[PDB]
Amino acid sequence: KVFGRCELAAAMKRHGLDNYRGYSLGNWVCAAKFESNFNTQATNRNTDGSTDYGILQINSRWWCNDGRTPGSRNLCNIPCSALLSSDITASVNCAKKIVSDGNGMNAWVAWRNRCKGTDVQAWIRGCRL
Amino acid sequence: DVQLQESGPSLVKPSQTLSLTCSVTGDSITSDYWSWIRKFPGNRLEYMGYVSYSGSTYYNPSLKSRISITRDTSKNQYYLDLNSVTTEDTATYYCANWDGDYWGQGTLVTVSAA
Amino acid sequence: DIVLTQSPATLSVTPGNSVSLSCRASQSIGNNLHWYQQKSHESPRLLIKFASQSISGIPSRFSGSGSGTDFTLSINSVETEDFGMYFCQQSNSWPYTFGGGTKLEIK
Repeated sequence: KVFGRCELAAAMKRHGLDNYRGYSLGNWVCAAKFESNFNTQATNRNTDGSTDYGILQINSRWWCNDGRTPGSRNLCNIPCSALLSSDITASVNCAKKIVSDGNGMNAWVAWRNRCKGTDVQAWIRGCRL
Repeated sequence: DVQLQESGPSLVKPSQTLSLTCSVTGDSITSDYWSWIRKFPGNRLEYMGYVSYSGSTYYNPSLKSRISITRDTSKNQYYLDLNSVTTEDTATYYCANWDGDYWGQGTLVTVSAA
Repeated sequence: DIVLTQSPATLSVTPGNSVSLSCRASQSIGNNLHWYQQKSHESPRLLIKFASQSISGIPSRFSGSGSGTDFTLSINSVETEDFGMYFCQQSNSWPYTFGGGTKLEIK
């Protein structure tokens, strides 16, 4: 599924990301835009054999188990396939654990490169929430 | 599967450092976030803090920075240190993973001059 | 800190009857509220995560609902094994905080 910008903003707000651990909603919408372009089925095989899955490109080396990555740790205690659903429940649950580490949203390279330091609020502006 | 278990002294003196250990069995401590929670008399629960995969820690300001949570991969366990304890620190201490799915059995620690 | 208030403090019910437990937050916490059950001489047990998400291994009679500042834990047809303490805990902001608990007893 490819979410519309406002559609994802409303969904993420419903999934409790409006002000989760100090991060405003715009951060999450912006992150999704640059990590997967709002596509829940997005996948990106990495060099180390790991793969980034879903709308928030969660990595198989540290967060989910896809059964094909070397030093997998499965910090989110969940199969990567669950992060490829049109239902963002699992991706949000795992993203919350990720951001709960001291590194916060810096875990998302695209967010760091294209969102951090920008007017992220713009990503939820002009939306019925 | 995973098992957690607290261990350490059940009786400590005021002003000393209270230390507890949580031994994890079934998987590596490097594969989750680890927490400490305590229950005071009167069913009052307080989240003490947790240490995440990167080593970063989050401590409840209520502890006024008297707390330290560390890990030891080789022994697959993590610890809780609480400095300058007072009778207000008497409680049942529990270790549990960040998700809340796995808990130790809990251990009562009483702070008394005797 | 985010303050969680639970009510009623105590609730007596006859097995077979249903009940609802309330947990209200001093400020919005989205869906970041987990429910725990705790029996004497025992550690807490997670019943519901993120306001309404089910937990594998928990009886289906337990359900959660709510968002923002108002949440409830419902038990459809209470059983004797359900008597004990119930606590809500928010994870929206650090420090995580717990409600004062609701005691469920046999009437």
